[PDB]
Amino acid sequence: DAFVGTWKLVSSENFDDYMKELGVGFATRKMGGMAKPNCIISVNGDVITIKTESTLKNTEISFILGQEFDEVTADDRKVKSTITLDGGVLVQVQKWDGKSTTIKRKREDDKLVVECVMKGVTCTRVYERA
Ligand SMILES: CSc1cnc(SCc2n[nH]c3cccc(OCc4ccccc4)c23)nc1O
Repeated sequence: DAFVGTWKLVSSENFDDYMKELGVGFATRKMGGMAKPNCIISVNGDVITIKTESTLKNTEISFILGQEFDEVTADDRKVKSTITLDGGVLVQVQKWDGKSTTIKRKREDDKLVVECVMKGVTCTRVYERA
């Protein structure tokens, strides 16, 4: 849809602080901070697929809006995820151990803007079309 495409990371703010707030250890934060991922978003009927690709790590999720699914995150958390579309924004919540984090993906001008929140920490990652 508005989101379908191949997106390349072009800026990031506060991603280390966000990872730290999630309890990610140094080695994984180091590799994650240095990563320059592509994000490939596709849709087929009810099912949306989001691939995140980088030199040192690839991940993928596929989901139906509103239907909770199990996910293993890049930092190896075992979470329950739900994604919904609200006002043109894909809103993802991950829940694990009584905690939650939100990841909001929006389209703004030429950008795919991703806002990641854990407690008081807010990270913004910006992608542009490949
Ligand atoms: C949600 S938004 C988002 C998510 N992940 C990435 S790159 C992940 C990655 N690529 N290579 C990597 C190599 C090592 C570690 C990585 O991640 C760690 C991480 C990701 C997320 C939460 C906590 C820890 C990576 N870009 C984004 O924009």
